[PDB]
Amino acid sequence: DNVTVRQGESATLRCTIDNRVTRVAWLNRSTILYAGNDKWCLDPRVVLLSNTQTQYSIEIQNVDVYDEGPYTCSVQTDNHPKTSRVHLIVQVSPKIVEISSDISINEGNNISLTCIATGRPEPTVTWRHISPKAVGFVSEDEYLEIQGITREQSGDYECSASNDVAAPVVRRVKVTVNYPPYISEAKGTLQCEASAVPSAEFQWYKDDKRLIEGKVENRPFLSKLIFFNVSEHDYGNYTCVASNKLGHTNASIMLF
Amino acid sequence: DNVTVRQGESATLRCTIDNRVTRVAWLNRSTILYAGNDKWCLDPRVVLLSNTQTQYSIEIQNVDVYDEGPYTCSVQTDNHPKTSRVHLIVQVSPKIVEISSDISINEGNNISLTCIATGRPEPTVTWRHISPKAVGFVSEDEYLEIQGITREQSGDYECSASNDVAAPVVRRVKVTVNYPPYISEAKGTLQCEASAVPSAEFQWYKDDKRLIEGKVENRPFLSKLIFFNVSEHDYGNYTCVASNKLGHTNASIMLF
Ligand SMILES: *[C@@H]1O[C@H](CO)[C@@H](O[C@@H]2O[C@H](CO)[C@@H](O[C@@H]3O[C@H](CO)[C@@H](O)[C@H](O)[C@@H]3O)[C@H](O)[C@H]2NC(C)=O)[C@H](O)[C@H]1NC(C)=O
Ligand SMILES: *[C@@H]1O[C@H](CO)[C@@H](O[C@@H]2O[C@H](CO)[C@@H](O[C@@H]3O[C@H](CO)[C@@H](O)[C@H](O)[C@@H]3O)[C@H](O)[C@H]2NC(C)=O)[C@H](O)[C@H]1NC(C)=O
Ligand SMILES: [Cl-]
Ligand SMILES: [Cl-]
Ligand SMILES: [Cl-]
Ligand SMILES: [Cl-]
Ligand SMILES: [Cl-]
Ligand SMILES: [Cl-]
Ligand SMILES: [Cl-]
Ligand SMILES: [Cl-]
Ligand SMILES: [Cl-]
Ligand SMILES: [Cl-]
Ligand SMILES: [Cl-]
Ligand SMILES: [Cl-]
Ligand SMILES: [Cl-]
Ligand SMILES: [Cl-]
Ligand SMILES: [Cl-]
Ligand SMILES: [Cl-]
Repeated sequence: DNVTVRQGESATLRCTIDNRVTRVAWLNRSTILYAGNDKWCLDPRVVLLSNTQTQYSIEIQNVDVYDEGPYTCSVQTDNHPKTSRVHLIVQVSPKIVEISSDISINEGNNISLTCIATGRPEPTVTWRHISPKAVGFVSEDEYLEIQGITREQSGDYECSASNDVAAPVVRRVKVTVNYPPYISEAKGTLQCEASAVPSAEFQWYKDDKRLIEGKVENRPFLSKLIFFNVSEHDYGNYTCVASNKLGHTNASIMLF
Repeated sequence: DNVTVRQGESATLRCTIDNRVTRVAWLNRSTILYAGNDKWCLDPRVVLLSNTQTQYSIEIQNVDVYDEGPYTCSVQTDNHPKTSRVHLIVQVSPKIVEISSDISINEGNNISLTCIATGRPEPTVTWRHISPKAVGFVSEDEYLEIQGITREQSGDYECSASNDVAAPVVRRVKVTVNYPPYISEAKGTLQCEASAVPSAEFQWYKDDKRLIEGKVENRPFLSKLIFFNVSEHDYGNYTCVASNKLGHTNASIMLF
């Protein structure tokens, strides 16, 4: 009375008959598939497997989703019309179709992500935070909304669509939270270290001079000011400056 | 005067001579490699490439690290002994040999991880936290030590050894920070949700009954108590209990 296949597989529909039966046919909601051994429908996927005195069965190959529905087996038995039906159920692997693109905001702003997934049954969609601190799910919905976002809430967020039709599927969104720089380290060959998003752009100063080379070894988070010791103007109070889209800060360093 | 090869490659040592030269030889710190065309050493890796009036060169195949050192070319020129030397330098890809195994402590305890890496030059070793909040490195040393560890400090820590000899190499340690459960959600079919490390073990109660089935749908972080509505003893004050190695907590839930 129920038969379930996955999209693309073949569905075999069976009907039990006996020696009281004089006519038999399969129908797809008034579209004749088979009347006896005669194929009425033009659907090339539909074939006949058996027509004995006990069983009358067909097969729908390469099953689609439109095929889902009731299929009717009509007979003429003892001059009594009789009807037996089967319900073809079609399943589809879950898939994420449209998911919010990568996003970059400033600390304190809001976000709203959407993960649109399809499948049969309609899939369960959940969001998860890719972070060591995370436990369970951030959202058990097709939506994820965060207000007053903080640096610790940045990182990847993973959508996951599931309906037990074979594998569950995922697809990630990267959330970047921007914030002005702050100094991580500063001491005196001579280096300072700053953390920022976007990455810090470093610039050194001495008595407000920019100190152009020939008259620095930089990283996205670290800047070294290197020079030979015990030399001309070997004075302290160098100022490390970390610049960024959202602001700037600094710290002064001595030598001896 | 200097020649550098990677371990396993071949090192070609050259010497420039002229028509004043009457003798010539290559030596490995008093071990004769070649005297003219005569191979004295038994090392099968050492071959002769040229012996013209202008150049005298050999080749050390499948170079090892013990081979590193000075190699001497002796000659007899104008009856004057002359000596020219070359320094073979051997490089080795960086490798992490021993790294602290995975570790699991309680929130507030200490850890100390060590990453022992080898290579030529002796590699630069750094630690990095695999977390969205991380910027730069946790430690620029072969050691990483954390006291009063917190949940947000858990997760993977990556060692990275580098010396620019081809690829840098990494190898991770997983730090798990245990903490007693706390309730994330509780409301009323009827479910509660708790976060813990190790994962929470759930148990429901009603007027101190344990409510054995036949007389619950559980997850490592979530527990559902399911039953038909509008029925016998359809009362509230169900108590969700989250148990763990390190403690336990609970919360009560109503129905209507
Ligand atoms: C059982 O009967 C139903 C209805 O009598 C059959 O359904 C029809 O199947 C076709 C193809 O499988 C569907 O067609 C297409 O239309 C869409 C636009 O809607 C178009 O984008 C496609 O390219 C294609 O042309 C049609 O919509 C669908 N109709 C209904 C009402 O579901 C079904 O195929 C029959 N089963 C078997 C096994 O023959
Ligand atoms: C240039 O001369 C030096 C020294 O005269 C040669 O060094 C020696 O090389 C051998 C093999 O390359 C080394 O041997 C081994 O000993 C270790 C234990 O230390 C053992 O575990 C190994 O299985 C192997 O038996 C030896 O230690 C090393 N000696 C020194 C002082 O470095 C070098 O090979 C010469 N170069 C060429 C190209 O012939
Ligand atoms: Cl997908
Ligand atoms: Cl922005
Ligand atoms: Cl993960
Ligand atoms: Cl992805
Ligand atoms: Cl960030
Ligand atoms: Cl910091
Ligand atoms: Cl950065
Ligand atoms: Cl910037
Ligand atoms: Cl390695
Ligand atoms: Cl423990
Ligand atoms: Cl990473
Ligand atoms: Cl690893
Ligand atoms: Cl943890
Ligand atoms: Cl929480
Ligand atoms: Cl858990
Ligand atoms: Cl436990």
